[PDB]
Amino acid sequence: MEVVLKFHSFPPMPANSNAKFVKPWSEKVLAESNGEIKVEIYPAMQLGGKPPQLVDQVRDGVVDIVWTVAGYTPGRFPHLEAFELPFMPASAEATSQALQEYVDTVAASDLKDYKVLAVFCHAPGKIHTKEKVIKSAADLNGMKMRGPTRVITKMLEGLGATPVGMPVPAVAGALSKGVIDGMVVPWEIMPSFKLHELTKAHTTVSGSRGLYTTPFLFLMNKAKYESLSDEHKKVIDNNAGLALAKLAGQLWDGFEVPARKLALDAGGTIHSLSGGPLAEMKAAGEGLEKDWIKSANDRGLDGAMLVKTAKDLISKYDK
Ligand SMILES: [Br-]
Ligand SMILES: [Br-]
Ligand SMILES: [Br-]
Repeated sequence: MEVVLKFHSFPPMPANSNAKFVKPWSEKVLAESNGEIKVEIYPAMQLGGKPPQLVDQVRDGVVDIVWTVAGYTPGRFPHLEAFELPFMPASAEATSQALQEYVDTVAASDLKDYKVLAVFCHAPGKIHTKEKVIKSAADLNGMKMRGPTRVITKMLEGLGATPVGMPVPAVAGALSKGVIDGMVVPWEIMPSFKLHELTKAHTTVSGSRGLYTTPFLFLMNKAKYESLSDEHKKVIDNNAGLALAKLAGQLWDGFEVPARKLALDAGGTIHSLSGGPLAEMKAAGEGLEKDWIKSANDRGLDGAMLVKTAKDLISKYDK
């Protein structure tokens, strides 16, 4: 029997998460169910609401599937904050597998009200400004810098910037209107919003750990999943879990390449921190890590254990 699943997300249709992740995912699900499981894709919040509401919509069955950024709803998924800490991430391939095993084990309570398809992340984000090259933390002093989540905006404050939080569709307008001077994002999301034309100076870090990442949630309504036939359940589950997280991370590592090329072809510079400037950023990061452990403790979680577990899972998959 045929079944229609409503997918909802915030980026426009050409963004990688839609065109190069959810669309081919839905095509595989269609092929492997012999045309029976039909995902209808609604990008750009085309079923109503604002990006932070995607988790409520999928939890309550307003829609059947969403892709979103966990930290767009602050405090709702506290375990996952550990993966947002400064200099936590390796490749998206390694860090996404770590995220999924984390969610399958010690962080499972965060997502108990949902059917998890995968939890994964982008390649470590970069620092973008209109024109000023960021050579060290001091260059961020007085700069109004966007981050995706409260953890990441606190990283930015710890580096000396004036933090501003917002979902990514708001960034281009905030840049054009002077609300922000720059932002952190991975390369891959930028062309969908013309962000590589609005910022020409870009900074990354050298070494084995990137600046930050933020967890993505790819989720299905639990009641809808439970209503599927055993046969349809197996198609979904064959396209879910650790193998999907790994594939997603591999995809997101690759997405950086064409997007970086667009940004440099548009006249951008890319500078990589090392040495003293990098060490200074990492030392600042350690402070936010310590503060996060306290914050996790105060919310009833073993912050120190969670940070160790995250780090050990990232190294486990860093092959
Ligand atoms: Br600037
Ligand atoms: Br928005
Ligand atoms: Br780069």
